[PDB]
Amino acid sequence: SLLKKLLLA
Amino acid sequence: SIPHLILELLKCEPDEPQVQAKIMAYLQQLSTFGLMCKMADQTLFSIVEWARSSIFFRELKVDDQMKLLQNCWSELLILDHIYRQVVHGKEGSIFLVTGQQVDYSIIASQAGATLNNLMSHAQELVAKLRSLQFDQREFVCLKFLVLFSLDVLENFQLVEGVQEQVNAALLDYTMCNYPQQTEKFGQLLLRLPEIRAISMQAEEYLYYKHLNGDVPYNNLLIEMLHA
Ligand SMILES: C=C(c1ccccc1)[C@@]12CC[C@@H](O)[C@@H]1CC(CCCCCC)=C2c1ccccc1
Repeated sequence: SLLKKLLLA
Repeated sequence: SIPHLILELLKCEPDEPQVQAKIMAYLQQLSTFGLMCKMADQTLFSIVEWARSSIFFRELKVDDQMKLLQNCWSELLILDHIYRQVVHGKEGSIFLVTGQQVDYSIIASQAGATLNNLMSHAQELVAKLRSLQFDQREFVCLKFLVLFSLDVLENFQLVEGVQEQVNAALLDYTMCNYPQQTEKFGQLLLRLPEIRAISMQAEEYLYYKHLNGDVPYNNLLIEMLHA
């Protein structure tokens, strides 16, 4: 998930 | 005066000139509709960072952060568009997140009949919010009310508490700063169901175009459509 990747950064 | 809670919400607002310059560069780097899919994709990146930056939101765990954003991304996109017209907008024009001013009839043609209808509905909301003297303090309050929805959680207590305190701060602000505008608080909240209906219709249209093969590669936009 790209969204999850953004929120984990 | 301005409640301290709203002052903290205003701090989370993105730097407008830097957002414009960034998305402008991306688009300058394909149908007009396709270009708008790219513009919306880039706006969603800015929206995710806004929420990520945000007081309150940054305390939720990622799973809760995903649910809220998946639930309201299109509503935030339309609300941002509407407020942009309220501030920078003029009669018969559309102002884009890139800072460009386009004639409504030209871009409405390029948008097609269906989308023009949704754009026209949004313009009606723009006109109503202008007559209500909708301002930036009220805008950031509505953004957080849309983000911290109760119709969506590992920490529902935080979400519910944020919703109740933002509502109270918005009521306090509108009553103290626009007391002659009777019931301004309620008149603002009335627009959230209207914006949400518009955003649901917008999502269904974009989802149709994607299944139809008309939405070019935009991983974030498409991922949010499949959420
Ligand atoms: C949700 C949109 C959209 C996304 C993908 C393709 C087309 C539109 C927006 C919302 C604000 C801008 O990001 C978008 C641009 C805009 C108006 C211009 C459309 C021109 C198409 C050639 C959007 C919008 C605004 C109100 C109601 C529905 C869509």
